[PDB]
Amino acid sequence: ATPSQKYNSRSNRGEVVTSFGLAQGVSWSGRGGAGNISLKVLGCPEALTGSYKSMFQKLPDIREVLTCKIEELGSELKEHYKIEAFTPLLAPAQEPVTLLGQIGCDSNGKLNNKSVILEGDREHSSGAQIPVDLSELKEYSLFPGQVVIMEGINTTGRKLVATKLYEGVPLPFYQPTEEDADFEQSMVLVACGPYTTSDSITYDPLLDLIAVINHDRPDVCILFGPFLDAKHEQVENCLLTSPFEDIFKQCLRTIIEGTRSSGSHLVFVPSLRDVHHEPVYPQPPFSYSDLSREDKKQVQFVSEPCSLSINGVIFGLTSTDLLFHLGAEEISSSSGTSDRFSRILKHILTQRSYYPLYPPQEDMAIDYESFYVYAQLPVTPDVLIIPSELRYFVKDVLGCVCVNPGRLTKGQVGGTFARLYLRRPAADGAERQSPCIAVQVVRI
Amino acid sequence: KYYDGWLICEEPTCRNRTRHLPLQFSRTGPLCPACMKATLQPEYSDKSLYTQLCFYRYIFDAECALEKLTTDHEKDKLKKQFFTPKVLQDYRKLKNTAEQFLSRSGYSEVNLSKLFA
Ligand SMILES: [Zn+2]
Repeated sequence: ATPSQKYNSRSNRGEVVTSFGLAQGVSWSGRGGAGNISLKVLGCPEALTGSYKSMFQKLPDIREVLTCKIEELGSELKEHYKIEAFTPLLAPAQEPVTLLGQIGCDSNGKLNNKSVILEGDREHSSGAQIPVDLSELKEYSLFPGQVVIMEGINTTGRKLVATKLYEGVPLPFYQPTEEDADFEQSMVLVACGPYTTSDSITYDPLLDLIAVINHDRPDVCILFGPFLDAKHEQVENCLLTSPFEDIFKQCLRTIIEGTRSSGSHLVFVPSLRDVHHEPVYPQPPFSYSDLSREDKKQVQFVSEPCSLSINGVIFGLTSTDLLFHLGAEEISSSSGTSDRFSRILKHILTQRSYYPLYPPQEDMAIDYESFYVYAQLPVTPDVLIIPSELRYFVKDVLGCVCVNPGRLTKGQVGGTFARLYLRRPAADGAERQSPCIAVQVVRI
Repeated sequence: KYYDGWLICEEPTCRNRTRHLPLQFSRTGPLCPACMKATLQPEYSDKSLYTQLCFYRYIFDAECALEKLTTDHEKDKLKKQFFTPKVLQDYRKLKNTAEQFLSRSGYSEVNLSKLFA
């Protein structure tokens, strides 16, 4: 059998490729359905439940959304740093000034050091644009759409020579209650698609994942899409003999039935590459009605992005490749010895959105009126799950454990998945006490 | 394509193409940042997207394409010849594909409650 032959002849099976936290063996296991498991949807009104509202947009509403974004972030930054007042962009001033705006490029290409512009807010600058000169700036990190506060010289009123870049400030963490400290140790498994090789329809990696889930019996399993990839060669050439919907239900039934004996809860997160679903961000939950009474207690459908409380632990779930988009259009002063991923993650956490980049990638549909109400970070998450096409990693940035397990299938060979332990320690201590105690990125 | 957001200037000598929506608006719409006296306009409007989906629903609508025939005799002659009940069901499945996307989205819907009250 030539389909998935290279995958089926893998020898690296079961290998552990990354570990973080406290050293653990290979006998990773949960209690299954034992104990109390709390699964809650959190945040601005809860992570979208209905189908959607619209698919036509009004420019004077996008204008309002962008303006409000800038004003809110600027007001909070002004409160934190205790600055006196903001100066209009076009007003000449011989003394140093403090401007508030958002970063952008002056053309349709990639942003660089020479093409930076700053666009002001409506209240102060009435949406004016000025070039920014970064010759005299020592350390900086900039991407388009970043709401920023600069301090510099602007003598002529047509160009700003930036001299200081104020650092961003993140949101406060979640405040645990008395109940949340009484929860016991739990194990969580995380996987992201695609779940089949690029040359086959067999879905072998899915079966391997189901076998692993049955063996380990974790407490929660979070699965990201796509389940029917829109970029697959057979999908995009329309060689399939069945409707997309039927194939999707087939896959979903295979997943649900195969992990019935485990007793582990299942969470399904949609993707923008799901062919049968709506290709607009943010996405509503999947549609599935063929569930018995038993299965309604173990299967839960959430949106994208989502904020999920698992036993008093906050998880930030997003399927979009934000790391691969932000990193492709981000400029920085230091390139020799610096961590790109940590820097991008710091931008994500301090910008207070699930997608800070504006304008988005070329193939990325965003509805801003719903993006404003359904895609904001409520608090700084305890664990942030960010699947991406880059190499797998687990990093502790700003008190948040950011995990990238990668895709379950990469080209014609298998990928990786991730497992975590969670247990919240005692209330008092040295301020931050991460409820996540051990992470491991493992081969499939 | 519609959600890409490409804006193009209205002046024939400027024709500035951009994906970034300026926050400076004139009376008609966004104000062009290259020539400061003009308005940007969508390259692919919502009316073009709406008309495109209405076209797909129209090339598979055998129900409306039969009442459009002039004589009642010809409509009977081919309804019994090609348009079997099995054939009519096939066109209904292709028609409903374009109708799902048109159902609740794109404001082909008009809300009278907001319009009058
Ligand atoms: Zn123009």
